[PDB]
Parts: sequence; structure tokens; C-alpha cells
Amino acid sequence: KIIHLTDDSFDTDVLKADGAILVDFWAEWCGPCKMIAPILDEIADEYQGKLTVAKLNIDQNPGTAPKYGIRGIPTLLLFKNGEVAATKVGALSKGQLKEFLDANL
Amino acid sequence: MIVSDIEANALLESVTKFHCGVIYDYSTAEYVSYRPSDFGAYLDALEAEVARGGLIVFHNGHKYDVPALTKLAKLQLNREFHLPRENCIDTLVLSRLIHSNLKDTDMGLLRSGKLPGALEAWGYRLGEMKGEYKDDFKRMLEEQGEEYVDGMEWWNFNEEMMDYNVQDVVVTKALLEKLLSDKHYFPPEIDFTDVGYTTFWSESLEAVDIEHRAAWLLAKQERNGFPFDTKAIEELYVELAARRSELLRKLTETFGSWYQPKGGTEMFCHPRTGKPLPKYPRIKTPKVGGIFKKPEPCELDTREYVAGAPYTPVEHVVFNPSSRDHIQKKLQEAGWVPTKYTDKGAPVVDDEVLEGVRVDDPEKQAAIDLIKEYLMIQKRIGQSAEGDKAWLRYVAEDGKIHGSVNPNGAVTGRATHAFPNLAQIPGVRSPYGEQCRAAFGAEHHLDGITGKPWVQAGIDASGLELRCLAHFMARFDNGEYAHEILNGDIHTKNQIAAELPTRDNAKTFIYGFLYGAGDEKIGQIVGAGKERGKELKKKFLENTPAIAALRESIQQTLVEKWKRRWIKGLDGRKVHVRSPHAALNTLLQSAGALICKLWIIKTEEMLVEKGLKHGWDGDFAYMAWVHDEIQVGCRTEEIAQVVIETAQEAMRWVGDHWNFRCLLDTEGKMGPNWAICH
DNA sequence: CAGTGCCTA
DNA sequence: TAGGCACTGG
Ligand SMILES: [Mg+2]
Repeated sequence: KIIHLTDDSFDTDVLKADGAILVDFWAEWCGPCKMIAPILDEIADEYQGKLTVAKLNIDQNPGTAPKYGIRGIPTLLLFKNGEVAATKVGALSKGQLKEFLDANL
Repeated sequence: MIVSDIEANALLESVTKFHCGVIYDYSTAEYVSYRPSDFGAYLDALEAEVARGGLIVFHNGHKYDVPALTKLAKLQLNREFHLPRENCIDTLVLSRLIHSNLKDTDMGLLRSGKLPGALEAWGYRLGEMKGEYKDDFKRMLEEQGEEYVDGMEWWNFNEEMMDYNVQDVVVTKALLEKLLSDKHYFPPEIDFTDVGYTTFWSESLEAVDIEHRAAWLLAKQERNGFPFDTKAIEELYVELAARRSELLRKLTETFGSWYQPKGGTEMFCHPRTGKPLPKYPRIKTPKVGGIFKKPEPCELDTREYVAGAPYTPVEHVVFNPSSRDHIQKKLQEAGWVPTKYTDKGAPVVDDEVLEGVRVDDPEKQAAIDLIKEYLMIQKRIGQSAEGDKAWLRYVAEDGKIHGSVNPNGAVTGRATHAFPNLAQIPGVRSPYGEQCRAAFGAEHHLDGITGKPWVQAGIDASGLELRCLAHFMARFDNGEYAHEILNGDIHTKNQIAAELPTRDNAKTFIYGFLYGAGDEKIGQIVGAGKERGKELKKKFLENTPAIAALRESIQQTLVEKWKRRWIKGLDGRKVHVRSPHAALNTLLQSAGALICKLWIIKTEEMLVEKGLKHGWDGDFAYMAWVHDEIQVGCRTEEIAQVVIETAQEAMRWVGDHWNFRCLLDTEGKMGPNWAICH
């Protein structure tokens, strides 16, 4: 139950949503992105009701990533009340992420 | 006969000081050095060789040493010094004639490394001398804890410079004797290092005299320069830049930016197996970083990374209309299926393909024309203002562009142009061509005395290549082809032969035939590319036996695999031939090149005979010679009319001189600039 | 250094 | 436009 964003829906689905939202900026051609993908599927299920996991493919939606810099992928941005609260870059393990979230939530 | 060379403080354009000179006299077999205070004596020695009706040998003396000495004698000694053309020999000019199949660094202006094939040893050394001297100077300073300034090695005279000067003359003497050992150009029975100037020119192959005359005249043409409308080109630049931005703004809106991998330094390996994945972009694995930085709950680590968690570093990229890679990337993502690729494996995206490209999205389909226009405009801007060789970067203080010319840069005897290449200025038929061409004109030079604009005379040899073909065919058709050109319709005649639809296609066919174009280029003239390209040529020859006869006698001369690898040019010189198939074309192109060369030489000699003075302080000035046309600046309309008729006279003289079987003509046009005179 | 355009027919 | 010169991208 992951939210698949688009440039047009980003503002509303993320910057105006209620609660915390973890956005994953990725690309089909990134090895590290493909690694964390199945990890994101699991976190979405275990944190349902406590967190919203969203993904934005930067090739299909090239207008959003630039607004946050992004020098590497996968870039995981944790949003809260329409603002970036925490950020990590790279294919973290289910454990490091679980720790990252619990710690920031 | 003496061999010489000088060292001065700069290139011709800004030279102001004679540092030293060296003379080797064949009559005494001795080298004599002249230091700064011997300038006068050096000049006296040269003039004494002239008084004896002797010869002076320089390496590139026609373009540098001779004119620099005239300039320096006036500036430093208030003396009039003018070595006559008849008394000078140039080993560079001779090398380019005898070793025309080889390239050279054009005296160090070009990086030898980029040149194809081999280079003549002595010539190579001479062209590398300056850079070599600079490296020895740079070292001696770097060894004495002393700073070096870009070109300080040429500011003052010194013994190391003197030594290089002497070395120059020893190497030039060696080159000279090597060139003179070629029996094809110099009869073995004559010691050319022991004859007067009249005998040297009269007893050597005619090509030797022609090349020295061409080089002398073209050196004068370079010094003349081509009057240039700087202000107009600057306004053209503003206009082009504005259109460039606007085209960029539109295209960047249509095609947005994206991300691309960059900076990866580690192979991506399948976490499961460990299998290397070279295809996947490179990644980076952070060594430091954690969820909660190093130490009751710890403190959260504000860092973006986490040790061991890999990621692919990327950079943001904006659409660049000049990048063929970007264009290719954006169009395929639109539904374009690449039909032709390159050898290095990559989609071919020249203007041709961009025209055939079709995509569903209407806006992206229209953007292609914007891209085409952007590339063309980029081309015009680089050439006129931003390129390293831009026109606006070359305009000298006298308001003229002094482009360089290698008189015998092609093995056929054709000349080459560079710095900048004045033979590649956009034609009036091309976008912005009219403004480009109008910027080069005699009108942009105001007479030194009256302030009145000069006028331009543009003269072109008429259908020279075809006439050369007619000439060589006469041995077989007794002048029939030549007669048809002058008194008939050679094109419809060629159309009937080879059976073509439009007579204009006959022209397309013949002009491509003369310039040995592949069968492919032939097909594209009808619309059957490389297919009927073999049929057309064949059917043409069949109905024009004189041409087939010519091709055959030509190949019998070369192929026995080879009995001889060259054809004899009109002035007797050897002209290297790459393949038997190119023989005929080489023959025709060489005939055209040599006829035009002797023509421009005779034209100028006749003008001078008529009493007209060559120079801006005179009556006329050669500004440009581009293949079969010359553009001459004239002080008055009357003079321009004289130049035009004199050029016709000179051409007929050339046709008679070489017993040409086809009458030769020229066509002249008067006007203020190159746009109007073409 | 690869891919192209600009001149000359 | 075959031969040359020269430019911009990566
Ligand atoms: Mg010299």
C-alpha cells in the first residue's frame, strides 16, 4: 500500500497531507534503488496507521527532485506538516530504516 | 647563391626588432653571423647577392623573412629594402611542391600529432625550432630560480638564439640540397647551387617558378587582408545570440532536465550472489555515518549517510540543443526509431535524419525544427564571434582580416585556407549568408588619401573543370566536347547520354562526376541512392566514348600493381594518385588548380605591366583567392573594370600558354562587397 | 577525439 | 556536397 506520486500530485499528497510521509526518490536504473524497494514495501505495511510511504520516480516526474537538491538516489525524505524533518541517502537495511523512522517519528 | 635566416622579436604583424641573421655563401662555403648591431651589414650582404644576379634562400622567407626585413630596415634604419621576387627561393615552398603528398605543421602553427601520415625530417625540425628554443629558455630560467613569462624568449637577443639561428641555416641548406637532388624538378646536369637566378628559373621544371610566384603573390594577399565590417558582424552577433536564447528557452521548456549518474567509483554487485554488474551505473558506499551518531538514548546523526548503505551519485542535467546525445535521448523517448547509426555505435543525428524524423506528439515534432535552427545559428555564432578562430577575434588594427593561405596545400596543386578559413564563409544562399558575405568587402576600406570606399571586382573562371575535361578528351574526340561547351548545350548533351529526366540533373550529375563522387551521391540526384548510381555512370560513358577512352589511357599510365603512382600536372609536376579510380578526377582537379594558379599570377603581372600599383597605397589589392575566383579591391570603378578585362586577357594567355584544346574564359562582377560580387 | 557543418561544381 | 578547416560535446 505505497503511494505512487507524480509531480502534479506531490504538493497535495505530501506537503499538505496530515502526519509523517516518507518520500523515496528513485530511478529504474539505480542498483541501490532496486535494493531498497522491497524493503519499502515491508515498512509501508508495518507502519500503516503511523506512517505513509510514498515514491517518486525522477525520470517520470523530473520537476520535484531538483527542489530538494538530491545528489544521489535513493533519497529518503521524511516530511511532517509540509516540511522536511529528516533525510537519509542510500539503500538502508530494513533495520537501519526501522531505526531511522522510530527515532524520528 | 646564399642560404639565410633571421631571428627577430615577433611575428611579421608586430615585429620591430632584428635580433640576428646568418648567411651561408656557396661561393665561400662559410657561415657568417650578424648580431643586433650588424643589421645594416646583413642587409648589405643580401643586396650584394642581388647585385650579382644571384639567389637568396630562406625557409618560409616569402611570408616572413623577406617582408619582415623590408619592415625592419625602414623602422630601425630608415632604409628602403626590397628583395626582388626573382632573387628569392623558399625551401618551404619547394617542399610543398616536391613533397605535396605529405602534410606539414605550417611552421609550428599546427600540432604535428594531429597530422596524418609522415612528415619530412628537415622541414619538421624547422617548424619546431621556435617551440624548441622556448623550451631551452624556459629551462635555463627554471634552473636559475627565475620566473618565466609567456613569450619573453623573443624580447632580447642572446647567444642561445644566435645558435638556433645558425642551426636554422644548416638545416635549411640540408633541406635545399635534398630538394635539389630531385631529378624530376631539377636536371642532374646542372648544379643549381651555382647558377644565376635567370638560369635557376629557366632550367628547372616550370612548376618551380609557378610555385614561387604564387607564394610571393599570396603572401602579398595575406598582408593586404580582406577589409572587414566589424560593427556589422557585432550587430549580427547580438541578433544571433538573442535568437539563440529564445530558442533555448522554448526547447528547455519542451524538454525538461533530468538526472544522470556521475561520480560513481565502485562496481555495483548483486547483493545476493556478489556478481559484478558493470552495466549498472557506479555507486559509492559511505564509510561513516549512522542513524544516531556515536555516544540514555544517543543523539540523532544529522548526516545524510549511513556506513555501508550504497547509493548512486547523480547530477542534474539541462537539455542542451547543441548536444547530439541529448537530442537523441529526447527524441527516442518520443517514438523515434533510429534507422542509421555510426561506426562507434551511436544514433546518427545530423540535419538529414532530423528532417525525416516523425513523432506523434505535435509539439515535439515542431521542436525538431527549432533544434535544427538552433544548431545552424550556433554554427554562425562560432564562426563569426565565439569560436577560437572567430572573425571578430581575427580583425586586425587596420580593420581587415588577414587569413592565412597555404598555396599548395592539396596534392593537386589546390590551395588551402586557415586562420580563419576564408574559403568557408557562408554563401548568400545560406541563412545569414548575405550579411556574412557583405561584411567582407572593398567598401569597408576607406582610401588612405581621399577617405572614399574602395570598390570590388569579383572574377570567376567559367566552368573550368568541365573545360579541362573537354581539353583532355580532344585527343580522342578532336575537340567535339569542347566545341559543344562553347557553342552548344553540353548539359542536355550529357542528359541524353546517361539518359536523365531533368537537364538540371545532368548538371548535378556532371559536376559530381568531375569530383569523383561515389555511386551513392549519384543515386540521390534521381532518388535511387547508391542503386542507380552504378547504372548512371555506366550509361553516360557508353554514350560518351571519348571519356571512356580518356579514363583508359589514364589508367594505362598508372596501372601495369603500379608502374607509376602519379600523373603529370600541366606544369610538369608529379601529382600523387591514391587509386586508379581517382586518376581521372585527380587529373581534372589538378588541371583546374594549376590553370587558376597561373591565371591569378599572370593577372597581377599584367596589371602591374599596365602601370597599376599593388597595395592599399596603390590602385588594387588582392583580397581573396577561393578556388576558381578571386576578389580584388580597387581604388576606383575604372580600375575595377580594368582588372576584370585584364583577368580575361590573362586567362586566354594561360589557355594559349598550355596549348589548351578548349577555350578558357572568366566572368567578372563589380560591387561593394562579396555578397554582391558572387 | 567523435560527429557534423561550410565551403567549392 | 571529395577535399580541408573548425566547432561543440563529453
Ligand atoms: Mg625563420
